[PDB]
Amino acid sequence: FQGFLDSSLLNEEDCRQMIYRSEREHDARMVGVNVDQHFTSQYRKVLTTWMFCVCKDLRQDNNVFPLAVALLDELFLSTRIDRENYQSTAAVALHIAGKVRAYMPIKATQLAYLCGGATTADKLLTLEVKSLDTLSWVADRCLSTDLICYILHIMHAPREDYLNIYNLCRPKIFCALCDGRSAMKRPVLITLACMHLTMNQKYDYYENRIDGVCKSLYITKEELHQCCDLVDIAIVSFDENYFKINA
Amino acid sequence: MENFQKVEKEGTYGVVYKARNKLTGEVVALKKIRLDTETEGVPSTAIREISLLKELNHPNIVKLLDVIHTENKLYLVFEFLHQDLKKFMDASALTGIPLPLIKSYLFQLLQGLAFCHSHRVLHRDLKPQNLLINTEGAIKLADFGLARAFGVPVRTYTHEVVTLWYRAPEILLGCKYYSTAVDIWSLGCIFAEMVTRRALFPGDSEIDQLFRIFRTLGTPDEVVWPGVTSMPDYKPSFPKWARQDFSKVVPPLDEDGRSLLSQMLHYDPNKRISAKAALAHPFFQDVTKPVPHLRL
Ligand SMILES: [Cl-]
Repeated sequence: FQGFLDSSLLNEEDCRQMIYRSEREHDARMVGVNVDQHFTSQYRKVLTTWMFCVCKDLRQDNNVFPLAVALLDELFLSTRIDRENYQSTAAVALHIAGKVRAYMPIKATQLAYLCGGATTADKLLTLEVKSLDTLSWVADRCLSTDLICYILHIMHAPREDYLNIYNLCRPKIFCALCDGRSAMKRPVLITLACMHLTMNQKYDYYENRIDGVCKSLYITKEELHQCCDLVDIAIVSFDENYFKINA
Repeated sequence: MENFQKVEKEGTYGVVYKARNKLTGEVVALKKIRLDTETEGVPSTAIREISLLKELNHPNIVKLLDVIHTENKLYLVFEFLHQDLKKFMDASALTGIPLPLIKSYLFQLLQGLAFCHSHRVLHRDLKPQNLLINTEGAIKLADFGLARAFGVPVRTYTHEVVTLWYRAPEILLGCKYYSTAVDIWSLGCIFAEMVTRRALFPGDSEIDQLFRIFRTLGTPDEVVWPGVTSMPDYKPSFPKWARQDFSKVVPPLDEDGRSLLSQMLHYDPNKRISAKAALAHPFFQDVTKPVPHLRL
C-alpha cells in the first residue's frame, strides 16, 4: 500500500460498502466462543505484542500486523486451540497476513526459528492450511487503518491531508489492537475514535461532517467518546516487551 | 470436490479442467493449485486473487463460484465461458465484427471495468486473450493475475512480461503514479483492434512499443501532456513525430466511435476518459445485446 492507491473514482456509496464489509467481518469474528475471555486474557497480550515486535524487526508492511491480529482473533474464537499451539497460531496468522499485504515475503522457516522449540516450517505450513480452511480461504480484511481513508473520502477531505492523518492514526490503532478492551470494538469505531483524537477541532470538514457520518453508521456521540478513552488506555498500557516480561 | 465431470481445457498454476456439476451437471471451469510443492505453501498470488475475486461480483467479470480444498490441492471454481476475444476476432477477421456487437462488447467491458475501479482494483493487463465470451452474447474480464487491488499487486511486471501492445504509455514512461487510466487505454486499443481486425500498436518490444505509439499519436509534449518531460523514462532526445490522420487509422469508425476512442486514448491520464464516463458516451446511445454464433 502506497497510501490509498487507485481511489479517485470512489463515491460515498463505495466507501460505505467497504465499511459494511468490515461490519460483517467484525460480526463473523464476534459471534465466536468466549469472546470477552479471549480479549481480556493475558495470553492475547503476549501474542499481539510478540507479533508486533516481529513485524517491527523484520521491518514489515504496516498493514501486516493489523491483519495478522484480525486473523488471529477469528482463529481463536472460531476453533479450539490447545495452549501448546498458541504461539504457532500467532506465527501462522503472521505468515498468512504477509501473503496478503507484505511486499517482502515472510518466511515460515524464519518464523519457526523465531518461535523456537520443536517448531518447524513444516508444522507451521500444516497449520496454515487448517487455518485457511477455517477462514474459507478468504484472508484479507478491511482494517481500521484501511478505513481511515474511506472516511476521509466520504468527508471530501483534501488529498494533502490523508498522509499526515494516516500517520497519526496508525500508532493509536496498533496500540488499540494489543488492548483487548479496545480491540474487540468495531473497526470503524476504532478508526473514527483515532480520527477524532487527531482531527477533532483541527480540521473543519471533520467538525462539519462527523455527526452525519456517525449517524449513518449507527454510532452515538457517547460511543465515539468512550472509544477515545479506550484507545488512550490502550496507548498508555502498551509495552513492547510484554511477551518478554511475562512469557 | 465431487459434483464434477472433468475434461481438459496448459492452464495457469498447472492445469485448467472444464467440468460438469453432479447435482446440477453445469459446465464450470476449474483452476488447480498445488499446496505442497512450494517453499511457503499456498502461493501468495492465489491468496490475493481469491480475496480480490471475492469482492468482484458483477455480470461482466468472470465469477469465482467456489474455492475448494482437497488433499494437496486447492480448486478455484470459475464460471465457464466458451472462448476468448482473440479466437473470435480470428474467426471473422475478414468478415469483421458487426458494430452492434462491437458496441455491446465494449459496453460490457466498460461496465465490468467501472465496477473494478470502484473497488480499488486495476486489471493492468487487459487484452483479447483474457476477455472471455459465452454463447449468450456476453463478454467478461478474466485473469486478474497482474492486478493491483487495494494498492497491493497480485504480481509485478518485472518477471511476468506478457505483451506490451496494450500497455499505457505512462507505464512505459515509468510514471510512478499511474492508476486506473492504464486499463482504459488497454480497452481503447482493444476497441480499435476489434473494428479493424488488426492490433492498434503492433510494436516490437519495450523500446519500439513506445515509439510505435509516438509514430501514431505523435510525440507528446507539455501542452498535450503536462509533466511528460519529467517522467522517469522520458528522453529529451526522443524523435518528434506527429499525429496521424486517425480517420485513416480506424477507418470504419463513425463520428461517435472516434469520439469515444479519442478520449480513451489521451496521453494525459488526467484527461483520459474514465469507465463510468464512457458509459454515458453517445456512442452507447443505441446499445443492444446481439448474440453471435460461436465457432466452438
Ligand atoms: Cl522512431
